[PDB]
Amino acid sequence: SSAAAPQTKTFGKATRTVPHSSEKAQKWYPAEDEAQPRKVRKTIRPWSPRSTLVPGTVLILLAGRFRGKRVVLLKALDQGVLLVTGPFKINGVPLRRVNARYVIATSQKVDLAGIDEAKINEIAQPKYFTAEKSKEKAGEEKPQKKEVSSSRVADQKAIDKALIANIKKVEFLASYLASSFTLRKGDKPHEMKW
Amino acid sequence: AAKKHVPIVKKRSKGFMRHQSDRFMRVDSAWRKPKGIDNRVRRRFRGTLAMPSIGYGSNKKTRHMMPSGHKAFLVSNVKDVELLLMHNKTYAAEIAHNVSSRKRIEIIARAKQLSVKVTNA
Amino acid sequence: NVQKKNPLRNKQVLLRLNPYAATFAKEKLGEIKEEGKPQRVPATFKTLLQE
Amino acid sequence: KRAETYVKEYRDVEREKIRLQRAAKQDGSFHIPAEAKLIFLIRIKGINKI
Amino acid sequence: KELIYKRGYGKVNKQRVALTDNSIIEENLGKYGIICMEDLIHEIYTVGPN
Amino acid sequence: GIDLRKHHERSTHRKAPKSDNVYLKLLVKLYRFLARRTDSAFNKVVLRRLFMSRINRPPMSISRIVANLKGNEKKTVVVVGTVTDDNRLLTVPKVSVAALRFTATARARIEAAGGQAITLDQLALEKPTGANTLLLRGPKNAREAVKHFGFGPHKHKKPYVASKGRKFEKARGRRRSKGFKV
Amino acid sequence: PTRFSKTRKHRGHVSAGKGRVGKHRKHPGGRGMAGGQHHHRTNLDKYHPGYFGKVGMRHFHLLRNHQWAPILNIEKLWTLVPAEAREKYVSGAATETAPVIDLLSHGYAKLLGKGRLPQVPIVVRARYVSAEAERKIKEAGGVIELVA
Amino acid sequence: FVNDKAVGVVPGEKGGVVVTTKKAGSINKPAARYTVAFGANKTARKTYKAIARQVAGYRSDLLKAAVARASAIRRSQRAVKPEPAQKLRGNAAKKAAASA
RNA sequence: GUCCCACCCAUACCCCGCCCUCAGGGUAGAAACGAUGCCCUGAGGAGUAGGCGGCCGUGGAGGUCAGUGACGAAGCCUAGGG
RNA sequence: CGGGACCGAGGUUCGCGCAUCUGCAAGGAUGCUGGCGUAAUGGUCAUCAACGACCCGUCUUGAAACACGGACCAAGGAGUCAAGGUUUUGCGCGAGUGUUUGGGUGUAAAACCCGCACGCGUAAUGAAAGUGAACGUAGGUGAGAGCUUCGGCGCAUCAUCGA
RNA sequence: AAGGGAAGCGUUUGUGACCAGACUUGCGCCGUUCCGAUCAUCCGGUGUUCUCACCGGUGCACUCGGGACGGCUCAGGCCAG
Ligand SMILES: [Mg+2]
Ligand SMILES: [Mg+2]
Ligand SMILES: [Mg+2]
Ligand SMILES: [Mg+2]
Ligand SMILES: [Mg+2]
Ligand SMILES: [Mg+2]
Ligand SMILES: [Mg+2]
Ligand SMILES: [Mg+2]
Ligand SMILES: [Mg+2]
Ligand SMILES: [Mg+2]
Ligand SMILES: [Mg+2]
Ligand SMILES: [Mg+2]
Ligand SMILES: [Mg+2]
Ligand SMILES: [Mg+2]
Ligand SMILES: [Mg+2]
Ligand SMILES: [Mg+2]
Ligand SMILES: [Mg+2]
Ligand SMILES: [Mg+2]
Ligand SMILES: [Mg+2]
Ligand SMILES: [Mg+2]
Ligand SMILES: [Mg+2]
Ligand SMILES: [Mg+2]
Ligand SMILES: [Mg+2]
Repeated sequence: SSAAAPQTKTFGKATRTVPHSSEKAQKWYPAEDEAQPRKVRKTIRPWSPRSTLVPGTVLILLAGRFRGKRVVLLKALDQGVLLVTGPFKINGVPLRRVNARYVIATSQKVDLAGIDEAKINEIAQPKYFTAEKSKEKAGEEKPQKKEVSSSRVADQKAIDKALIANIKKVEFLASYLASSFTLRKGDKPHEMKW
Repeated sequence: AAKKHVPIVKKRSKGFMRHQSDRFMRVDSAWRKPKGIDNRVRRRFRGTLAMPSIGYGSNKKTRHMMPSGHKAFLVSNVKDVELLLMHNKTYAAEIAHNVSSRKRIEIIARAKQLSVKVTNA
Repeated sequence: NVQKKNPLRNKQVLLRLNPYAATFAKEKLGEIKEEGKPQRVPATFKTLLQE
Repeated sequence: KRAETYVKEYRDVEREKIRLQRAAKQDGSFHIPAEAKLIFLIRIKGINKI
Repeated sequence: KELIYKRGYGKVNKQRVALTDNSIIEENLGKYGIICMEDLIHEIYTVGPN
Repeated sequence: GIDLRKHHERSTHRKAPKSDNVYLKLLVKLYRFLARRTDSAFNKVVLRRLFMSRINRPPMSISRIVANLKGNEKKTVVVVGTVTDDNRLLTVPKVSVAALRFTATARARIEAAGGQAITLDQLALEKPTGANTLLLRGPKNAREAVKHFGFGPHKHKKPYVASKGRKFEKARGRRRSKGFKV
Repeated sequence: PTRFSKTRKHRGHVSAGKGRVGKHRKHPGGRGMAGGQHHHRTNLDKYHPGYFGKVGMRHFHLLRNHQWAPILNIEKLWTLVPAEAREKYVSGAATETAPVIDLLSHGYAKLLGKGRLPQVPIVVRARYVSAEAERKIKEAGGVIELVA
Repeated sequence: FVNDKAVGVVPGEKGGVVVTTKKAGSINKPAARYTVAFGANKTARKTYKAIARQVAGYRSDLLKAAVARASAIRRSQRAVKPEPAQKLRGNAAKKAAASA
């Protein structure tokens, strides 16, 4: 192929070329050629979630900071990443990403009638969570809580309005979500139904 | 440095010691093949020492590579270290002993200009 | 061939070796039904099978 | 095309054996199913003491 | 069929060569009309002249 | 384990000359390329004979060259060996001989007759495939040592005796008057 | 050179190439040609027939100068002629000359008729001559001179 | 010394690059060398072009090596950053802290 | 005593990686190579007595590295490293 | 069509194929993400623990042996040389080959040069007196690498009938 | 450091002491401050068309080169999902 762009700057009298950037000598030449790998026949395909990961179901977090808690599934994003929120006013689990392999998908479904899918987007879009992580990593020292971005506080508040109202219509669902999951004596997970 | 290579897998990282070199002080630790007619090591009894053989050989791509990825070259002059001017990605200078303190400084000074690794700087 | 691939498990490798594999599946040649009333043995075949 | 013929050839050979056997039952005679012509050998007893 | 597809290797110049495409069978057994795996399998299952 | 009767059996024929002759190394390189890149079975044989030792390349005389060169004239005689001179041949015809070596007497007489005394690298130039060539071998079993090989009763071979005379091996086992005959 | 030896190759192995059983002793079998008729008979009868016994009569003061008579086969007669002279005779330049060899000057006594001769006449002075050597010389037109 | 068409690149005395090539018939005469000394102030890109012109005529199988060697010689001649500070681990860190 | 399922593991069998040996191919109007090299393919690997090949080490001799060294050679010690 | 495990060798395109105007799961792993960037991974040594492990050399059918030598350490310690053979390898010359008993010369026990005789070979066979190797393209037949003007010629070597 | 009628040794971890590496950045493209590049002449060499000698190159968002500070891409160590 060819990609030369031989421009012509002035320099007083209209001469000189200054060839394209990827056309000039390297100014440094290695003594040995690079490995130059072969071509790989591995094309990315979309992740296929499990049949039980219907949005609006209640999941049990098996690890992370919020292990044992019960949250509501909002949307499956990609590569096993789920977007969940156990309503912050119920069990204090903010909007958070969780890998689908570290959850248990129960048989309890919460109707999402009232939650706008428009706001589900623009937060499922990546870089939303780690936008200012590098900017805010001060650890030089009376410790204080890292104040949450007011944009995300408003975003969680908007989603919770519809979600909590639907949840409260079930007799024990509000208290069930507020509690945490633990294994007692005689509970065999291979035998326990979910 | 150390351009690129397959991982350096060593089939056996211990080494082979001579049979009964630990019990007797006259018997050195360097390997010697047991040639006795009743020797248990030579007969490969279960629970005894292993004998060196091909099969323990290192991969040809990584046979004489130090863990960084270079091969050691013994250097005793500023003129000797300049031989690796074109091989600084695969060979590393190793100033031999007997080189005085002054000549060691010059070799370090020159090998720094060539961007040649020195294993005993 | 640096890595032998099993045609019994790799569909692409099966097709280079047997182009009729695709036609076999669609035409359902392995599931051909036989129809019509079967013709059973007479009463003489039995009572001879048992002494 | 050769694969077409072979698949049809395998299909027809098996039915003829079945048809011959069934027709023998109707007639009352016996049909010998013919001796096998191909066998597969597997060695399963080592290389020692033979 | 399953023996030849999976564990079937050819004998080419006193070498054990995997049968991964029909070229090996064509260039070795071509003189006898066997040019593909199906031809090779058919000659084995049905005891042919070759 | 597998039931085999031999393992790692090597080829019995030589694959490279044991000579340290630098010029012979160049000659083998030329005929390695020629034998690989041509369909000439002549090149393969010449390459193989260049590997052979000195007892497998016996000398040939001009007389034996002349004896075989009829009516094969107009062909180039190729000898992977040494061509020696024969006193018993009073006249030498015009011949084309390509050989590894020529004795000074043999080279002078062949050239004086008006023929060609060329080397094997010269031969590969005008005849890269042995187009019109006569490949000739000297007498292999004419060596003195071969007269001793296989010695035994009723074999008619040459014994290892340090002298010739009525003594040293003539009495018992050599005539029926003293015991028996062989 | 000692570095090319089995001795440098046997360093470390007990028996040094001579065996554990039936080891390398001093003289197991005799010293020299011992037992040529008793236990080395199978070697002598096989590889040295005619070793034992006595054949022929004696010669008490054999002087080998009496038996001096080097031979020359007529297929090499013309090799005694110098190169420049041998050319004109062999090539076919018929002329009035004929060479005289006088074999004894070259260290030969008898002449034997093995090979063949060109039809050029030639004169030879020899101490001894065989029946066929004379016959083949006469046919070529040559002359035999018997000298002492 | 072996080949009849040889190329040689060596560092210059005053910081330049010197290119030496063999003339015809050098097997009989040692001094039949064609040497050219590029200056230290010459552009790096131009020096590669000048060497590429010469090596291409003779061999063209040493195009990489001749150009790369000029790049390697040029690289060594530039200024050198001294070193990064070496961290200490375990006992060396404990010994240094206790000593200081 | 007999019959039936399931399961455990040998340096054996199957697949894969790596070493070596043997065998079979390719490589020059050389842009070309410790060609005694490199690249590709396949099979094999126990061993006393014994045979052969290649490599490691010691005391000396010739050549060479414009080789190391009182700013420290040789030697010796070193559950420090490659 | 599921659940799990181990493995990712190779390193520009080329090939066998499938789909269709995109490409692909088709001549060997890529993409995304996270923590740490140091003794954290790793290595050596010591120690405990699980499983296993008889004392070497030697003679012997058979040794851990109730068979012999061995308390320990350092240094020394055993297939060498000459003459004469033979087979094989490398080399020079080649019907010849070998200077070096000796002579000349010399930078002086070296190197260089020289030649007569002589040794081996070129002819054998008889106890010896002695005799002493072509009917012939140095023969015919069969096989035979290679060459071929495609009809044949046919090295070496083997078998056979001859001279 | 260890020690209930030996010890030594092999495979494999754990624990403790000690320690070698690797890593610290590099190459590219665009933004500031100082030097000589395209091209031509004149000797001299050469693979006969390339180049070295002096000399017109005249140069702040224009060429070439180099350092100063910023942005972006790529690559980069150990353990993992
Ligand atoms: Mg493979
Ligand atoms: Mg095996
Ligand atoms: Mg042995
Ligand atoms: Mg002994
Ligand atoms: Mg014996
Ligand atoms: Mg005995
Ligand atoms: Mg090979
Ligand atoms: Mg010292
Ligand atoms: Mg499965
Ligand atoms: Mg550690
Ligand atoms: Mg550790
Ligand atoms: Mg223990
Ligand atoms: Mg035990
Ligand atoms: Mg011993
Ligand atoms: Mg006994
Ligand atoms: Mg006992
Ligand atoms: Mg005893
Ligand atoms: Mg004792
Ligand atoms: Mg003499
Ligand atoms: Mg003589
Ligand atoms: Mg004959
Ligand atoms: Mg006690
Ligand atoms: Mg540890």
